[PDB]
Amino acid sequence: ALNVLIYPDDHLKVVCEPVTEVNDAIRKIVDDMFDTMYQEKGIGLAAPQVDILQRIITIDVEGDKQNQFVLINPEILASEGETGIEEGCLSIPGFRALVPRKEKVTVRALDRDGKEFTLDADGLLAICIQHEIDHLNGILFVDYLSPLKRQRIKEKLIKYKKQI
Amino acid sequence: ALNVLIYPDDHLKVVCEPVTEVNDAIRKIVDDMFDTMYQEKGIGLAAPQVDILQRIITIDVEGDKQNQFVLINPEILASEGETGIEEGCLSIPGFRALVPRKEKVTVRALDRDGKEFTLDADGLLAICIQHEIDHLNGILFVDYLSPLKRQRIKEKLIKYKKQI
Amino acid sequence: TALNVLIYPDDHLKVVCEPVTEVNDAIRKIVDDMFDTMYQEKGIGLAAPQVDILQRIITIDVEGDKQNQFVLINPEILASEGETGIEEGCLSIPGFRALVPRKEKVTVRALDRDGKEFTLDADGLLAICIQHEIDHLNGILFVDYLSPLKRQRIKEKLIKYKKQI
Amino acid sequence: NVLIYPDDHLKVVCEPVTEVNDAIRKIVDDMFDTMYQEKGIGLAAPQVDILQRIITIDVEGDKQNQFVLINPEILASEGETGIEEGCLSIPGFRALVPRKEKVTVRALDRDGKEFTLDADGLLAICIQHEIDHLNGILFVDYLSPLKRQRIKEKLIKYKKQI
Ligand SMILES: CCCCC[C@H](CC(=O)NO)C(=O)N[C@H](C(=O)N1CCC[C@H]1CO)C(C)C
Ligand SMILES: CCCCC[C@H](CC(=O)NO)C(=O)N[C@H](C(=O)N1CCC[C@H]1CO)C(C)C
Ligand SMILES: CCCCC[C@H](CC(=O)NO)C(=O)N[C@H](C(=O)N1CCC[C@H]1CO)C(C)C
Ligand SMILES: CCCCC[C@H](CC(=O)NO)C(=O)N[C@H](C(=O)N1CCC[C@H]1CO)C(C)C
Ligand code: NI
Ligand code: NI
Ligand code: NI
Ligand code: NI
Repeated sequence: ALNVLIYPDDHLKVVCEPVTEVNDAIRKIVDDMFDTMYQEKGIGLAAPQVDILQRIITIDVEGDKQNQFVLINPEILASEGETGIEEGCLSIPGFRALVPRKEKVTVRALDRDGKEFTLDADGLLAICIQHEIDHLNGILFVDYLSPLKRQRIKEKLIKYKKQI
Repeated sequence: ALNVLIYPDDHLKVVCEPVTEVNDAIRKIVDDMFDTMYQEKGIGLAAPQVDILQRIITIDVEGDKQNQFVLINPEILASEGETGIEEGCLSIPGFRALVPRKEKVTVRALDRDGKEFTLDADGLLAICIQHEIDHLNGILFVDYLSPLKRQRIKEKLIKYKKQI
Repeated sequence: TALNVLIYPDDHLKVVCEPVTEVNDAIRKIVDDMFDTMYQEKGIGLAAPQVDILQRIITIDVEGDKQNQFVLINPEILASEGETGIEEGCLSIPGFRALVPRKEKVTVRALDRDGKEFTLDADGLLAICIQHEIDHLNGILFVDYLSPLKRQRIKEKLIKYKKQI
Repeated sequence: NVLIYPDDHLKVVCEPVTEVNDAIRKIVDDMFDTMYQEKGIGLAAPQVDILQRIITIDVEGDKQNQFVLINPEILASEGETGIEEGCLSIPGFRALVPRKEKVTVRALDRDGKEFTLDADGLLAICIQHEIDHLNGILFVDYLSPLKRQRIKEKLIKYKKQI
């Protein structure tokens, strides 16, 4: 466990600093993220969701330490296609939204040992990558809703946070 | 007489929401922005720098108010060339650095009464437009610098903010 | 006594300054005061008559981080080339800028903070600052390249401003 | 009244005249009068504490070939030459000043009409001297720092003496 920030929260809206150096401290943040992610049954997690304002993403679609991706200072280089599934967020518990995404994405990033890599993804991986990168730029799925819908979500989550 | 946010500040790193409605309130904000820009002797200003997280930019290169530019929900249509000047920012006081920029730019935006316009710009104007639209995506000139230089500026400004 | 600056209009902003006879420590103290004034007011260049010292002294730091402080005492342009322009501002003329026709590259000889002679090639902003500050040493401001009308308008705003501050 | 070096107004770059009106023409006439009373062949407004670009020259001394230069500017100039130049604002001193021998100068006359003049010899020299004044430059500024200092100090003590 680290603490998962719930919307609304300023650090869920912040564009994160790139990692300067992928070292031991960073790799502990990565392992701690994986833990929290699995504990919460997430298929991805972005650093700011646990109050760390750095560009670090952990992903595991199938959720069994199989295809574990670490994406540090990631950038989408190319994309194509159109898709959109109903997305939920650990930082926005209890809500879903159809989010228009690119079907296919090609991404560059540093792995947990600091080595650059480039990855082509589609389907769920591609969507999860995009959901996670929005996080790094302080964008949530609610940001694709109407200001009115988003507001109503917000009010409800405020309640849930005093309640918890 | 609105106050300018000083780096580091979470709200200087926020992607701002589109203005949905260019109404009297947005116009009041515009006039307040110009006042602050003039008071603080800037040539441009983005709404987040006065802590208003919407896509509103005010520019006046000469400062005599003859050629005021209001850019609401701006989008760069196209750009080319290269330049850079050691750029300063009211939100990063005392520091300047060369930023790689396009030399010439064409933006579309809404004016003060919500009428669409297109503007072609070069020279300083073009540079300011890019810098100000960068603020709207939660990007500052120090984010183009080495993390080392960015860090020094951050440290020296946290000091200065305490003094204030 | 505060790190303040003469504001246009003022006679001493149009005075032609005399060469420093010797770079002693009244002068080095003027240099350090100028830098502090530049930094206080978030400027990139300064000339001595802007803090009311009628001497040929200029301090420049384009980046603000002190990593590249230039000091130029009794400067002279050996040569220059090309032309350029950027809407220039001045701490002595707050809230205004105007494009001023400048040389793009410039070669300047001057004395450093210790009194030792250097030569500097400069382009870009640096070269524009050098020229702008040398103009100050010769009782010339950016408003003097404008039209009587534009300048008179600026003067009028600035009197008003000076009062209110 | 003629200012005596040192004085900040003898170092001030003067403002252009915007209208050649009657205030200006009185200035011009008051300047010739002062120039002749004090035995000069050239005078510049700041020498009489008027910070505007106005020059009054008479090399002859006879009110015959009087030149008036308002908002002058040099367009061309060739050759080198020199003379032991004095200045009514710097009484009791002269210095050899390297000048252009020939000068081309465009200015407004006494009634604000534009004219352009080629000049040589003494005229040319005074024109340069007198434009220097409008740009805050005195003949002593062509001297070594210590020599300038020396004269400034004597004239400071001379100034008190009256
Ligand atoms: C779809 C794009 C990736 C979503 C990532 C999120 C984790 C998160 O909030 N990242 O910022 C998640 O796992 N959400 C879960 C989720 O929505 N899941 C889990 C299995 C399938 C998928 C349904 O969208 C929740 C509801 C447990
Ligand atoms: C430089 C491109 C435009 C930057 C805009 C800034 C104002 C700002 O903080 N905008 O977000 C500005 O006015 N900058 C000034 C500035 O530093 N300038 C003015 C000319 C270019 C640049 C420094 O070279 C400051 C000191 C008032
Ligand atoms: C750049 C030419 C040299 C001017 C330097 C001045 C400081 C000054 O008054 N020097 O005499 C400055 O810092 N000017 C700034 C300024 O306006 N700049 C920065 C770069 C160009 C110009 C405006 O575009 C101000 C507003 C802080
Ligand atoms: C030639 C340069 C113009 C100098 C004219 C000066 C008058 C002056 O003060 N001009 O600014 C003059 O006549 N000065 C006299 C003088 O000494 N002479 C003799 C004629 C001109 C000058 C020598 O240049 C006085 C002091 C007696
Ligand atoms: Ni999420
Ligand atoms: Ni800025
Ligand atoms: Ni200046
Ligand atoms: Ni004279």
